[PDB]
Amino acid sequence: LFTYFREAIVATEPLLDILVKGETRIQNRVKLGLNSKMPTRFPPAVFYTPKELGGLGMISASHILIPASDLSWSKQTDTGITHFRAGMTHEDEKLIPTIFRYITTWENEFLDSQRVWAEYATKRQEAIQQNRRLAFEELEGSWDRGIPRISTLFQRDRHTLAYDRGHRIRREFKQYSLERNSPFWWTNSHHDGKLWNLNAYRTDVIQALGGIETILEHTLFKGTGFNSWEGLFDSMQFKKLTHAQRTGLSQIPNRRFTLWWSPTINRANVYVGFLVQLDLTGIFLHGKIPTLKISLIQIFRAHLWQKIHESIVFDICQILDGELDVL
Amino acid sequence: PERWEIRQLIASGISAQRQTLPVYAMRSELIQAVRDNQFLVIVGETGSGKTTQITQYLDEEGFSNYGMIGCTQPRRVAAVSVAKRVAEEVGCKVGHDVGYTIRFEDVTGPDTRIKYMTDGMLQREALLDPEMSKYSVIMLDEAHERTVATDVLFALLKKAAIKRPELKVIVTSATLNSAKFSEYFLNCPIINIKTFPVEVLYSQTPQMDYIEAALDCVIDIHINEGPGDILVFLTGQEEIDSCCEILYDRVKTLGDSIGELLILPVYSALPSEIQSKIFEPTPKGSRKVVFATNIAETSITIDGIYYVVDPGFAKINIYNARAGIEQLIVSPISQAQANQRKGRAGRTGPGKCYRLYTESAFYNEMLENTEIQRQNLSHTILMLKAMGINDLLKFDFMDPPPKNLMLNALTELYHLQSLDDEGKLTNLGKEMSLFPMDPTLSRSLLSSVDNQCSDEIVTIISMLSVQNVFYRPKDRQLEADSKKAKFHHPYGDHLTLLNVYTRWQQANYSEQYCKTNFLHFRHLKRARDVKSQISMIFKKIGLKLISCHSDPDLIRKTFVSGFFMNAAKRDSQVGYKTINGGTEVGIHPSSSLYGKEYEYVMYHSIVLTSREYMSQVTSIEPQWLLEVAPHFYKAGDA
Amino acid sequence: NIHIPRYIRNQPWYYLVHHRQLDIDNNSEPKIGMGIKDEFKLSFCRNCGEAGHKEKDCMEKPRKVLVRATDDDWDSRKDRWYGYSGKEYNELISKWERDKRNIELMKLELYKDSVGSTRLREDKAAYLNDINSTESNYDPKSRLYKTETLGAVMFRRHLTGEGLKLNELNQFARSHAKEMKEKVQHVLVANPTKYEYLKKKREQ
RNA sequence: AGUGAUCUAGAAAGAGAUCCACCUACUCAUGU
Ligand SMILES: [Zn+2]
Repeated sequence: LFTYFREAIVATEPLLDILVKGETRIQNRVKLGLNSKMPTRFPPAVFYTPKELGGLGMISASHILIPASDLSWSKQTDTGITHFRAGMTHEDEKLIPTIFRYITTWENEFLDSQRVWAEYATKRQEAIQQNRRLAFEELEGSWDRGIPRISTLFQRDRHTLAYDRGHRIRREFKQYSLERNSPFWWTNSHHDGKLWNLNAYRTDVIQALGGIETILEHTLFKGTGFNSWEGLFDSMQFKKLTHAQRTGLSQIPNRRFTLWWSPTINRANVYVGFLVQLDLTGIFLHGKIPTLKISLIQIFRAHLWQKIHESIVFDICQILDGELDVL
Repeated sequence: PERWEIRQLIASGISAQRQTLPVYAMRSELIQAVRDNQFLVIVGETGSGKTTQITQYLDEEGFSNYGMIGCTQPRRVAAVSVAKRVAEEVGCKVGHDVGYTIRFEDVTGPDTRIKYMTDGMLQREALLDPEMSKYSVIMLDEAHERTVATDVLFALLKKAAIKRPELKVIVTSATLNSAKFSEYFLNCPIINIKTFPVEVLYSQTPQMDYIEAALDCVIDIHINEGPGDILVFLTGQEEIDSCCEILYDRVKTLGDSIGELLILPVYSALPSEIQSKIFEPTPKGSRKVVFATNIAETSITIDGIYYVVDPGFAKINIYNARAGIEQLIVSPISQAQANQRKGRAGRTGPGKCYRLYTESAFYNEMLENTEIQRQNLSHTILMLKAMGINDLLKFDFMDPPPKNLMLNALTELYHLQSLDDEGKLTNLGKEMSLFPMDPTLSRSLLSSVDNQCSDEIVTIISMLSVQNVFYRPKDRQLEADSKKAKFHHPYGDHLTLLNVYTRWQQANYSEQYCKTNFLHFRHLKRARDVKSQISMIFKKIGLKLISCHSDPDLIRKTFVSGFFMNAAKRDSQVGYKTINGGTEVGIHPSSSLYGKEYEYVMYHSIVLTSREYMSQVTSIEPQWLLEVAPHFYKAGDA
Repeated sequence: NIHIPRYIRNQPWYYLVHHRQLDIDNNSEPKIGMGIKDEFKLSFCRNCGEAGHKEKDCMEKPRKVLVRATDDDWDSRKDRWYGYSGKEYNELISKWERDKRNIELMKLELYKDSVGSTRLREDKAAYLNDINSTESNYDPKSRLYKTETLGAVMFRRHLTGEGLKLNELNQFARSHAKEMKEKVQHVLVANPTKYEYLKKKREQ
């Protein structure tokens, strides 16, 4: 959506409304897989945390302020943005970065494209005048600018793609013969390149969730034994089993997502929630969240809680059997 | 690829002195041999007096009939200079009673009794007279250098002796090892003759690393040994340049305790002025260090050398007869070469020689002598068939070449129409043998009248009989390339040769407009004298000089009508690709490659360097391949 | 050690090290008991005359200071025993002091010389006798404590005696392989009794 | 010289073919 309609979404009210509603739908799709949609139970750090740190890696487009104006006047004149409705308020003051700030708008792509292709045509005219072949160690810095990208000119299949014509409508009429067309029906990275780069987005998302410390205080990282944080980073679906058993195959990674964010899912700031106890251990849930309960049965099987407790008890006994005469 | 970038651009937006030489002191012995024997090996030491003295010896001991004596040298400079000197020695006019003969440089007349020629020129004389009747003694000198032209003359003269009792033959060598040569000429006698006595160091262990070991040896010699210049040997320009910058820099450093040290190069491309710098004195508190190729093995001297290195490597042509292909490979020298190298320390005093290998490897692991087992034979099989030799495979050769390289050579000459299928000389093969060229050059030339451009093709075959013309110094490649562009022809570097010759013949210049258009004057002169000689053979043999009004496609068709075999398609998913063998090559980084009618090249030279390259290329229409050698462009044989 | 992705190694715009400010670092030392550091920070009224508040929020009955504060976290906030002068515990001390103020088979079974009169409880694993601080002289994965006897410093065990005898044996097998089907029989565990009786014969 | 406008929130049983973007890439002639 945002790499097609790039700047046309600022002056559009129903698209921002449906963005906020739709990202709320996606968060409630995640939360109704856990049968609990409490806002305190689910921080913004459990969704926008990238997929390497264990979170979902959702991209934010709905923590903006929606421009609000007088809806008796807004259907008459071009009202100035006189008020701001809050998009998706969390109780925290997490300023979650939005993808539109990390995408170069179209006018700011096209003026730059005319500039860098004037520079390329001038360097090519000079390299023909210099009789030197224009190696691509000079165009660096302007390697990812312009539509189409300069990085197209030195890809490994330029002689093959020399004869590719009519690719736009060939990729556009895939929707009449493919069941799941790619939503990038318009662009083709073989002929245009990657027209966006969101590897700077996730860095500022991590810096906006409070760095790595404030993310991992939500997680079950501290319960794991890691000598450093840096060492943190299904062959069953291919087996012919059953149509219904693929549900449990989907169930399996949901368990590790819930167990990774389990101290902030099973946390105590709960608006309403009854403190049940786990089966046979001393873990108090704050609501019948199923996959969390299954993961805590999974860790604490064989009365491992008891086999912790007893063990520590009798180990203290050995210490007190080691230190009888001292005390 | 060019088209796609244009599409993306559109889409986006004094007498007593000569007595003193050693050979005088065995002149009696040297009759008694010459007199008693139809063939004789003589072996010296370079400086002993053989090139000069022994031919003079022969001209008092063997005198008047209508006859001459030939001496034969592998080296144009040795022929010229030693004929000048021997004319003075006799007290006779150069070009008269003593004379030369060199390719497109003859200095002899109807008075010449003593005729000091290149091996290649005596071989061409023997194409026109297979008895060499006009000579009563023939002296093949520097036979140790085992050139193609000397080995073919040795073979020939073996046979010619058993047709002419009144021909005597004197094989003269600088390598004491005559046994091989005696045996090959039917146990013929030997007579074995100022070098000072070189010390010879060896490493205790095989080096794996000979450049840096050679650098450290030269700096060691410069610290520790008394006055005397150093001669390194190294294998090519790139290596030699690198070791000249790093021994220049390391010697500046040790100048904080050690004498001044002047490096030089030397290698085959050097401009004349930098060649002349090798001969400079040896500063003043000080020494000098020539860094040469094998050119300094035999082909010159440099007067003050007392110390030789010797990482025992050179850059030698090699030809595989069951891939069909020549290459240019860094390779261990022969024992004969290692000896010559050593004997460059020794000219001016005792000397030392610092061999970056084991004494075992000298004695037991270097081959004795190095050319017939390292050659494409096409020229050689043309010359043998002109010499009437109908059973090539049986030809009495002291080292027979692989019968596959001989067979491949007949098949080339048949596709060049020099021979018929039955291995018999066509009228082309006769006329081609009249020219001192390779068969592909000769064929091109011959047919050029019938492409209406025999002046143009005369000039391009003259150019292609010399070096590269275009100076490009490693500091000023932009200026040199700017120069070169003002003769270049877009996808036709053969036509670039025509343009720079014509500009050299322009009513506007000589020497200093060679240097200011970064041209080798020595090349362009040599190409002008070979154009003059080859036009004289053209007149002599009735081949009409012809031009048109301005016709590059005619130039193209003529060149294809020799070099048909040497064609290379553009790949259409990959690099460039070759008609013979099916090699996978690139166009040589000397020449851009206008990929729009480029789709076939004709190439002059295949160049093996770490990659396969093809060098001096000109566009061809592939339809003009199929019309101008239908028998070589048969799908059928493909 | 690039398991860090591109976007974490990509620093922010101003100035690996910028993250390390739970700890991102060592984390294998189990963390300290930190805790109950506490702080108590701090017209007029018609009822009492004091300033600050009105009659609707006065604290004296109508006649005609230290605060549980400085909070950031939740477990500090609830804290049923937040202020603590030991009142209830000393009360139960006083209650406890009030409550504090108020055959032959043993002799038959000393026929042997004892005249004394779910784990083992006498195990005492050698991390418990490693009660003083060492640089992890035990691992709990392999459950193997290191000593100078059968222990090294990436490492192995001391092959003592029988293990050293098999070191002699497979070096003998390597010697018989590097000296002398038979192409396969060159090694120890291939044909074991062969090389065993060859090493027995070699000691004669 | 700026205040002010803050939805959600979880329990039981049942359901469920997933089908798609986060790492760049090319310069020896040993001779004549
Ligand atoms: Zn009051």
